Amino acid sequence: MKEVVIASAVRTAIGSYGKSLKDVPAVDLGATAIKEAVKKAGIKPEDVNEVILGNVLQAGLGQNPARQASFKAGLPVEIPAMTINKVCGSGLRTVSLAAQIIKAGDADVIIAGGMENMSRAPYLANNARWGYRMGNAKFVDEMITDGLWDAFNDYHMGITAENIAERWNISREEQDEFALASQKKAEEAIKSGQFKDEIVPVVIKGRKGETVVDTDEHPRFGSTIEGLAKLKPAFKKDGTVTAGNASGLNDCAAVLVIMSAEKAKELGVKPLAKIVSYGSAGVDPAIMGYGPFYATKAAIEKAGWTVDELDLIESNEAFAAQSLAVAKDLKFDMNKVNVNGGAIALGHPIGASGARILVTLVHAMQKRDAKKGLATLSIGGGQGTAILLEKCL
Amino acid sequence: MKEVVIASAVRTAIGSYGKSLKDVPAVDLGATAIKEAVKKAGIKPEDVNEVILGNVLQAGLGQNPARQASFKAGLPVEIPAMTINKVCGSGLRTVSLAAQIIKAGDADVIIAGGMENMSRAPYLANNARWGYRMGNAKFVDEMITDGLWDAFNDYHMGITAENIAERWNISREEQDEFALASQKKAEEAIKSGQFKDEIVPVVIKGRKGETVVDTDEHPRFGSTIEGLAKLKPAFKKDGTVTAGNASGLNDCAAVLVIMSAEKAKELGVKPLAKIVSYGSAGVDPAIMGYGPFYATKAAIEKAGWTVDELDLIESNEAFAAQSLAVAKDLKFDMNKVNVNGGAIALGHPIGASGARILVTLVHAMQKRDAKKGLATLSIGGGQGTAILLEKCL
Repeated sequence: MKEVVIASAVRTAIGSYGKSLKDVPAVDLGATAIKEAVKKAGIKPEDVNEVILGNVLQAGLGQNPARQASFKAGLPVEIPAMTINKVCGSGLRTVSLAAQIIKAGDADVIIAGGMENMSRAPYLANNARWGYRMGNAKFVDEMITDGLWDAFNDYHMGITAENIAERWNISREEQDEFALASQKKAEEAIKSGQFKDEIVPVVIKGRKGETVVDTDEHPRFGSTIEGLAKLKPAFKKDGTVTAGNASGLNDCAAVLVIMSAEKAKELGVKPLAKIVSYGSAGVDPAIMGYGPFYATKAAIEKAGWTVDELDLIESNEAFAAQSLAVAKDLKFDMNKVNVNGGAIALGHPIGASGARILVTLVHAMQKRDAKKGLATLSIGGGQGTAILLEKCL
Repeated sequence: MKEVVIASAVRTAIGSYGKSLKDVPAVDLGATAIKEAVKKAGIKPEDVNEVILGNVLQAGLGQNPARQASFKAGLPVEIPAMTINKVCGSGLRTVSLAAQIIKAGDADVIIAGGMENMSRAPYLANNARWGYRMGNAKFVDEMITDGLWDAFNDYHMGITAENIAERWNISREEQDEFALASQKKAEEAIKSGQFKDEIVPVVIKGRKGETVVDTDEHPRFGSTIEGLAKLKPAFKKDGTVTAGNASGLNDCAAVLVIMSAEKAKELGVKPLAKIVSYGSAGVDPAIMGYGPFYATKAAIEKAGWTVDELDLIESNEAFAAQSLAVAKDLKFDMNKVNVNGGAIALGHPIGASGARILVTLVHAMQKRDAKKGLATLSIGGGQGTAILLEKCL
């Protein structure tokens, strides 16, 4: 059926929790990204058929956050929009959903991606409507409940990472080493300009004037192995997962224009990459960090490739323990993986994260002249999503 | 392109706000409906390839509510699931998304539909995370914010209904006469058993015994025109929209098994209807209730049909004002519209509503032997979505 291409790929900088982007709602991050993605694609906003955006922490954001980003971007009100929640997978799944809708014959141009502002998540009173009646209750952190807590096992995602570390014997030192390598690669990438083509600046209009945020602030420049080794376990006693070898709580939007190859040609667009195949898979929730293994194999099976064939891989770093397990099992050449750093350094804005690694992948492919790329990531609740790209000449 | 069929269509009863389903989470409503939809389709849980469910009031429901419903229904962990938010359209749009994925070649059997428990929606504190510092603040009703408030114009959905009453010159009396006829049709339908096939019971098992809910709670039997005429306006001074000519706040889940025709044949399934075509469209948010006009026209054009060819129509009754505007402009034969009553009587459980009308439409097409059917509904934020069905021989 129809061939599907990426026309443009843009993201905001990734803000740290409570920091640079704390005053910028997710839908405004999304709007910023959508407007620049349409500009970079060289198409008219009236060319767009649908908007499909990932967002996990929807609480109190108002009706249909994807529609709000679309409106705030200046897209025509006649364009339909919907918000997707697949937890960590959400922003990458909207890209394969776009490809599906285009393959189905129903659209030619779709805005896809994700947006999250974890800094802005509310607290909840679940029984305020009809009453608590008597006794103390929980004032619930919505970011943890909706984003970070396994709904079946009643523990944090971090415990799923410990579960993998324990089953696979991925040691603290192996996790810390992996974290250090991610940090060094992010520092090198930031300072050498690797992210300039993909980052749209966010212009913040405060009281005392305008501020511009255009750089990823989560990396820890000058990280050392001894500094990593001093940290304490974050999730259990004598555990292996720490704040230094797990990603953060972060804010970002990442948006792509997805088109049929035929429409792209008709509109004079020069695509960045072809979407060759994709997949999604479920796993036991207790080992969610493993979901990429099954999503990636299904997708590769469709592509007719092998892992050795891949020139660049983005495999998300929610936790070193999970990235290492997926890497061992799929036998990745680690030199081709997260070549500009990964989420331990860069951050993990949940609803945007999978879109964010895809933006990073397609730019890196364009700059290094790589042919075959893979983007894949784990999903809270025990899933995975993967997309395979082939560069356009 | 693969043909796509509805294998089964099941819903819970529609509960009134704070009443019969107040103690049943949306995901448990969803799991009840999934389990019965799978049974009715005559398939096995392992035949399901993906779960895609609408849910609007996601706040504090935990990671990926669709995934939770799937797991609770006894579907395998390996199955991917995602939660869709298109406000009122959510539960209908997952069905057309299911069709699109099957058409794209990526699945044969998908659980679709929606779930909502408005009674259970939390209250929010938006600045509890970093602090209020000083001064009173808003304790935010999440049901209103995320479900019922226009994000662009900063007023209730009820004001958009008033806007349509004014611009289409639809009187208070016209709205009331419409409401009364819905109430009468619902009463007659309920008492003659029209919904008995489609409704799956919900068993509420507390500490001390069990209660069965299997009937729609919201209808006001013995409604009168004088009873309606006396009501106060709900949304503005001297308004035309009231509690009597607007739908309610309600709890429900509605689920369909969606399959390719070839898979249904292989598995021995006797499908209820073919999905012929579908459409989504945007409109000014200020008149969101007109959304179905454009969505319906798109879907009819794509099907190669006409409005006059339709045998049964489900056009959602979010407000009489909007239902009447849509019916006038599409020139519906009103004896074919909402023949078992509509949402003014039955309720509007936002995330499920779209799926609920489709369930009602397919059962009514079976019972009345009607060949061509339309389901369509308005969407807060200025959208509409529609699906066209053709009965299976």
